Amino acid sequence: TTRKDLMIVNMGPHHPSMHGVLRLIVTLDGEDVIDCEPIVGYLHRGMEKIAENRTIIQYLPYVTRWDYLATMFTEAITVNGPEQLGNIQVPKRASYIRVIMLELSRIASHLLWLGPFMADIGAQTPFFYILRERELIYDLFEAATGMRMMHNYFRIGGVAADLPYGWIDKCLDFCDYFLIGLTEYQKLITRNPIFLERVENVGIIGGEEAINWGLSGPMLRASGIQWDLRKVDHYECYDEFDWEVQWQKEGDSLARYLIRIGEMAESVKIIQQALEGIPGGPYENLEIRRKKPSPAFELSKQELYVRVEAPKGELGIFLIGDQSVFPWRWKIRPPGFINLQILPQLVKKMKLADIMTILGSIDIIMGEVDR
Amino acid sequence: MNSIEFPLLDQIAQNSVISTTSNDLSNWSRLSSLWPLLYGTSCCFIEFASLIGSRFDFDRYGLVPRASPRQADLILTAGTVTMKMAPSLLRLYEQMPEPKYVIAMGACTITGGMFSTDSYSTVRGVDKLIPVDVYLPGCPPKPEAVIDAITKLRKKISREIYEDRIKSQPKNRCFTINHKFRVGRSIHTGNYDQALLYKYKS
Amino acid sequence: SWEGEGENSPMEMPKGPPS
Amino acid sequence: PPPKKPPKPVYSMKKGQIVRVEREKYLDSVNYLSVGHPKYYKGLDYIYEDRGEVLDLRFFETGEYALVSWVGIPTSPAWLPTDMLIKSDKLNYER
Amino acid sequence: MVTGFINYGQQTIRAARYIGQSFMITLSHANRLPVTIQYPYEKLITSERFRGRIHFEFDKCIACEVCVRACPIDLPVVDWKLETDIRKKRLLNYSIDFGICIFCGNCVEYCPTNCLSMTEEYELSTYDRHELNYNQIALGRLPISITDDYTIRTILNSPQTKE
Amino acid sequence: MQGRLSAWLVKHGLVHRSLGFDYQGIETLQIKPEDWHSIAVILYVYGYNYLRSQCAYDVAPGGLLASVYHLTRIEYGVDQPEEVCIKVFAPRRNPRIPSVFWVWKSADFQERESYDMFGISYDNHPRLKRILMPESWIGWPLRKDYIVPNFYEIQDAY
Amino acid sequence: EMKEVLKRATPIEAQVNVKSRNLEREYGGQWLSSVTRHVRIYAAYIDPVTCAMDQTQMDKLTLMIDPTDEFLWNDETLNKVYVYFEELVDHYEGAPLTEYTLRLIGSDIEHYIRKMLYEGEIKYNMNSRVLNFSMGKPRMK
Amino acid sequence: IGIRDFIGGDLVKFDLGTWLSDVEEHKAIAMYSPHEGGYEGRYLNRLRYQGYHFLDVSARGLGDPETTLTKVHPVCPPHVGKQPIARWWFPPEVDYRLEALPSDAKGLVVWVIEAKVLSKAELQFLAMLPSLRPKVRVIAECGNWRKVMWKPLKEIAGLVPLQEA
Ligand code: SF4
Ligand code: SF4
Ligand code: SF4
Repeated sequence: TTRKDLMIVNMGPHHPSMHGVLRLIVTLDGEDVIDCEPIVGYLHRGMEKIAENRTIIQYLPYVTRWDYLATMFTEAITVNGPEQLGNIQVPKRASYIRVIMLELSRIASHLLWLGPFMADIGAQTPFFYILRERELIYDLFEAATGMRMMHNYFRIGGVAADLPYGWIDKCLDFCDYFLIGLTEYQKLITRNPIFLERVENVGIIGGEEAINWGLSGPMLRASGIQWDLRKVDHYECYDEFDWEVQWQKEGDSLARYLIRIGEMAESVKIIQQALEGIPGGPYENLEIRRKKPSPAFELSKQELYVRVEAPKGELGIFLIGDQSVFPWRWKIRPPGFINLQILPQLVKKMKLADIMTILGSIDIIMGEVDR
Repeated sequence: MNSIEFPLLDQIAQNSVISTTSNDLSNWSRLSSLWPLLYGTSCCFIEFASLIGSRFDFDRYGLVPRASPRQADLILTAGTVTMKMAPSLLRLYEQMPEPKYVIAMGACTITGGMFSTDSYSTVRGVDKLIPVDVYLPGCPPKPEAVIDAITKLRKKISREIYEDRIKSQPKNRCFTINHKFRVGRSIHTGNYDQALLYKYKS
Repeated sequence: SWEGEGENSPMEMPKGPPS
Repeated sequence: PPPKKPPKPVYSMKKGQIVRVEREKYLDSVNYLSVGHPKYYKGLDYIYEDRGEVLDLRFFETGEYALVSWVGIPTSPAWLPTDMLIKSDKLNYER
Repeated sequence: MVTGFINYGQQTIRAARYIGQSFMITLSHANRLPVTIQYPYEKLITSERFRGRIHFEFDKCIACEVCVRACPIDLPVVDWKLETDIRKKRLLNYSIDFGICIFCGNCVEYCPTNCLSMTEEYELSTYDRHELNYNQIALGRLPISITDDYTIRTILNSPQTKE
Repeated sequence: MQGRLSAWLVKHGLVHRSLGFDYQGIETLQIKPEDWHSIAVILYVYGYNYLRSQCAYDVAPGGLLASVYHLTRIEYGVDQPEEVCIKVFAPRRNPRIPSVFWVWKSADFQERESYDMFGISYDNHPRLKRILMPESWIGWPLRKDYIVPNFYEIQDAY
Repeated sequence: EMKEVLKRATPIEAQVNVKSRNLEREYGGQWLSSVTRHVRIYAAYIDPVTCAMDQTQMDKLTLMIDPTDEFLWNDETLNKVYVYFEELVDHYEGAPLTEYTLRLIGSDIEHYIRKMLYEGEIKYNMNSRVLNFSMGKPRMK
Repeated sequence: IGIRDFIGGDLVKFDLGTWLSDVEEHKAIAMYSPHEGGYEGRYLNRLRYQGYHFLDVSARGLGDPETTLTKVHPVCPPHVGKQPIARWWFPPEVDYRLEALPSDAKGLVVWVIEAKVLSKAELQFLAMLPSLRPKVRVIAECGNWRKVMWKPLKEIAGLVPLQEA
């Protein structure tokens, strides 16, 4: 049964369930997964090398190409690395706008996780159902930033521009409509017998294993661990708003689904609280804002590590400056790249049709796994 | 001078009713059912997903996404093609049955885009790999622009004649020699996390 | 340059139950 | 304070100088271990084709280094030692 | 033993109820109007800051080449020569290739003379790649607004909220 | 100033070297490669539950290769967790650093990345192979003196 | 004057009744090939008459230039590309059969093809399925 | 309006003889087609059946069509900062294709897609192009319509008064 009985199938870059170009070399013993080997790097564009030999104002368009669903989180980490290195303060209005945009991107990322997840389970209608409201999120972003995705809105020491006239009421109406949409999603999906029986007892992860494997976000929080980097690191203005860290005790994929739904609801609450108490004053820092040759931000000569709570987990930047415009070292800590390495342990001794459910439980997009 | 040259060919055919209307109806049928490959690689595929969704509908043009290459007419290349992925992309294109059409969507598929300058693994355009009919500029092109590119592809498809069929079959020239290289087995054998606890080796 | 610090510290577990 | 006494520790070449790399010195250098090719591989011929251009110069703890990028090659520049480079006369490249 | 059959009964009716609930939730969308924008017979009006095809003013360009340096890929090509009579930079050619352009907005933001602007002109698809190398004449063409095309229904995303 | 972890190590007689702090004040320690496999277990024993990130970088072209580990604690009821940066330096000619996969499993992919980009070989890693680059590639791309060998599909789209 | 290009690349003796075979379990999962729009180098025996590819014959390198015709090829130009391919294969003696070596060989072969196109040896194939000029538009000198 | 509007816009109509007669009489023709496209190939197909060879020209990146089409024109290939600025010279497109056509070809047809973006004078030149080059026919999509209708391009460009159809 060691060989000539074990079928090695390359469920590779071109597969509907493979989010992007992830490859799995799966060894099956009659629809039973003996093991699987993940092959990644089919989207490796060498972005860490392009991070050098590029100024920050030049590298900012490159930033949104990892985690292209939650682009504002990558933009936030890229603009808050060097602004922490240079001790640049952020005005309160810019911080509130950043919090609102980050929570909207978290909502959109959780939506476009729920879509492919239920598609891999077998339901195709929820994909269109999430897209009906992700188009509204795109409309808000295009009204504010100027584009649906790849916004190029976050800037060092502030944002690109202030919110346009008539944006607060539009976002509030979106929140009011999206709460109803989320209730419809939970009515359609959450108790469905086929969905439960496909999801209820797959991918049980212990809390100790989740800590040791380096998991973060909804993966780590779905093992009995209340670990959110928004409340641990006191990021931006998250200490001023009333919100709860969504965590569940059981380790299965249903806990992850419930966590992401609750995170969407808590995010909506955060947008509502932030828009209710928006401050005034400037948004761009007037100190840094100053035909003549224009230099870029010269990074100081010290190392730095900055973290953010991306919807997929913890997104980090390890930055080493060289007293020049180009950073000496720019290492990206991707949440999906570290959450993916637990997949062979989970899918071992499981079944072939369960691989789709396990991989949809993990928020993996291949543009962020490799760089 | 990189000049161009027309080869020697014969007269076409000329027909009154049967062949001409049959060709026109075949062209019209291949217009309205350009089934995409569901080939997604990178961020542009998200906008491709936005063209499967409700706000902009794939179904109005037909254009139902089919996973298998054998059931796909159009490959809509969305995403950067790395060195690790380009042979897979060319296989997928080759495995698609004739007639087949390619749309290069995104700046990374036309010329490499942002990665045209410093990326050490990004293929600068799939025109180096597959023959592209319609080029679609833009980083995440708007879904309406994708529909416009598909409309232009339809404009070119409806212009086809029977002669274009013999423009599509490969010439298939080959040349075989011995290489005296070193033959080695595959590094990725599929063995992963099996008997891992016995692999410590202090 | 410098030197590798804590080269057994020359006391370490000075009296008491050793770690 | 300055690093030594001038603002820069003075370098062998100027920025924008067109340089050409030694074959033998590069091959026995430590930096060639980054590529790891055998001696008969033909991927690095354009290195010796007098196409390189110096963008920056820096005195690392391992010596003087120049960040050279070759004209017509859309790849990342490389830090190479100044001893293995020659300052040349003309660009010697046409697209 | 009977309690097992009773529990099987109550855990079967629940599944039927939730299947019917999914059916009802999905079929309640048949009474709702479609959200589909029927392109190309209907076009969505772009935002006031949508980043599309570049518009270039030849008279206002000074060939300062800061738009090249602000570009992530140094894409714009500014061929210029010095007019020795006045010692000012005379522009000869300006070209942006839209096959490599990502429409980031750095050129239109860091241009000191503000001669570079973003239009609403998307849908720049061409059959040939090298036809995307727009020179200073193609860039200078005024964009075609969808509000001026009266064969389509221009769709507004949200109420104007200008009251 | 001596950090908490450095004071604990000098109390327990473990050799190391303190390189200072980052901009946030997190301690940075240098561990010799020969002692790193023994010191990682002691680091977990201290209470560092979470291997936040494993990274490698070039100190200087033609110079040392440094491997970086970020560690913190995940525990109930701790307000400010303790985070430490630790760097292990290996020569360029033959870089060899022991793997911490048998202490923290999170290094499993990450060290492979450090092998794929910089060529730092990890000893006790059971599946050390290229992860991002093609598996038949020759060369380490992220080293500062790497040169791309003129592939046709990388050149300009003519 | 004279004959010129007198090397006259000699292919291996043609086999008969060759049937298509997949790669074995141990050797499968890898590309052992370099494919690109103008060049396909396969560690296999491919015959053109019946379109059969035997991938178990790893001791043979089959070169297919221009499958989707973008250039007009004469027999002399084919012989030039084939003698260059033979010289490149003999130059890389001792290298592994990995994808990296074959991709390098294809890269030099395509650089040779572009040099031939720009020198006037070959011209772009009109009456092709597409007209995109992947090696550059017609330009004057 | 209805009745005739809602009645068959089928593609079996006998307008093709009139279409060929118009494209032979009026050398430059403006064409209007369905928005979703694909109903133009029925009319271009018969032109290609007569031996005409098509040159597809996009009017968005045309760039002053006089020197782009009828003259040798300078174009700068896009450097990405790795190369110095190079000035290439390209042959006149329509004349290069004309002199390179086989002797049995009836001629060249210039298919100008998206010609609405051109100005008035560019359309004037595109209409007057067949006068300078005898064996060139000009087809330019100047818009979209529910049904395929064509007009002389000189009438649209303003050389001839726009007679009511
Ligand atoms: S245009 Fe290129 S870089 Fe931008 S999202 Fe698409 S594939 Fe990625
Ligand atoms: S920044 Fe503006 S003015 Fe300066 S060269 Fe560019 S386009 Fe011309
Ligand atoms: S829009 Fe951005 S990518 Fe395009 S030319 Fe301007 S700066 Fe360059």
